[PDB]
Amino acid sequence: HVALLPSAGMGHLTPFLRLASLLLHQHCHVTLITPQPTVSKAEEDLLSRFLSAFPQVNQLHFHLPPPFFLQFASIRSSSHLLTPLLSSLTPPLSSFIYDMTLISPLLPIAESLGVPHYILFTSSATMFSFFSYFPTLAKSESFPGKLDFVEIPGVSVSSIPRSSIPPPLLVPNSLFGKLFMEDSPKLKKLHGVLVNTFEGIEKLSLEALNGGKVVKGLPPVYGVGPFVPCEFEKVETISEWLDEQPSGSVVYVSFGSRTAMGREQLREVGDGLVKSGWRFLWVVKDKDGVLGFELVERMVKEKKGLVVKEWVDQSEILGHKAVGGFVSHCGWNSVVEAAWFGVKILGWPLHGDQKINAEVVAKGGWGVWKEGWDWEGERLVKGEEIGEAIREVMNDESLVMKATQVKKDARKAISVGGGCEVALQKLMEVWK
Ligand SMILES: O=c1ccn([C@@H]2O[C@H](COP(=O)(O)OP(=O)(O)O[C@H]3O[C@H](CO)[C@H](O)[C@H](O)[C@H]3O)[C@@H](O)[C@H]2O)c(=O)[nH]1
Repeated sequence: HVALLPSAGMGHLTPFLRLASLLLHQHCHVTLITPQPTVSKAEEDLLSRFLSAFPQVNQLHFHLPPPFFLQFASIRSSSHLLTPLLSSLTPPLSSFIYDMTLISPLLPIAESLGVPHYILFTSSATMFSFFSYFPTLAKSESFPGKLDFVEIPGVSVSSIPRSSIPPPLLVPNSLFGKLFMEDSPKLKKLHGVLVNTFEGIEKLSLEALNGGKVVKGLPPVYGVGPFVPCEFEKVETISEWLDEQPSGSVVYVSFGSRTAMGREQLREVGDGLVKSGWRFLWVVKDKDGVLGFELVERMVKEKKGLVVKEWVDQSEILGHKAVGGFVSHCGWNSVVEAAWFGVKILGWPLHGDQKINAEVVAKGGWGVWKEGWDWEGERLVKGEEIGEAIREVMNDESLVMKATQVKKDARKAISVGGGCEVALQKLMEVWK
């Protein structure tokens, strides 16, 4: 009997439910905690579509008193409502896995239940190393004054520069600065950490965390990745356009679930897509007259472009043989999915941990990103730079060779060898 509690956003719910599908395939009784009302429609649509495919799971409504960052505040202030709900739960609980963003409000609740509690870090293991090493950084407070690099002993990245550090972590009066210094020291009071990653992309980061060379006192981390896409996530004009395209010729473009860019940069993106000369599938989120008539015509005249304003199935598009590239913000959910389908990534990091995640795939030899593009809103990337980066990555056949090997290691990390199978079964015996 396992208890799950994800945070808000599709970036947190998609990996959590993929973990539940793995636990259910290992024959578990999963009790999913659902903080209602849920934020986005795509979340509650993914829920009932997941609940329908698995009627055996026990959904537990977490009712909060009276958006993504707003539900953040109501849960951590009302986390004491869960320990009466989880104590009178039959069958008796055997474990509890929640999101890392909720490690502080749920640790007292988890310790009071007396069950082995864990966290599911939805980002990379390398970012988890930066998250764990951050309290050590702030105490040697030549920071952020003289700090030029962040050298974590033995991680998969060579050296994390100052440019790749999340900007709010360099400001002393920010939320994430306080959140990092408050959440990270509580990792030691845990039984373990699940991370959606496998040995084929973060071998050195996984071994450095378990080897005790990142920070002293960490619990064992478990690479239960890759979280392969499931069928309950699928809710058909897009697939019919990709079918009539040469394989490995479509450029998939997506920046996650929010895409909070500006109207200035969006014009250059679409302009850069047509200046590259490759057929593309652009996915944009508004939350409209931005596209140029000279570009809208060329998108239709050249028979190359697709632009959509809808929650597409990224797994099908990455799984389609026509898609050979991926312009990604390098959200770890998109990265692991891109690794599973062997689609080389063009890195365009925007906020937070996306510069570090982009270097993880860059060191792996199956991804290329430009340090000079910087964070979102810092400057304007011209369409020529975007057209050149796409031309550079698409012409680069060395990436698909490494991307293929990353696909092989991904398919090998779920089955007989399977660091996921090893980690999951190692957790089952502990939960006895
Ligand atoms: O049109 C779309 C857009 C997204 N997705 C899916 O929704 C998820 C999006 O997750 P990403 O990590 O790609 O994007 P987010 O912006 O949600 O990611 C954020 O939250 C993640 C979870 O914490 C990571 O931390 C990440 O670094 C951070 O940017 C993936 O399953 C992706 O395939 C779709 O199916 N269709």
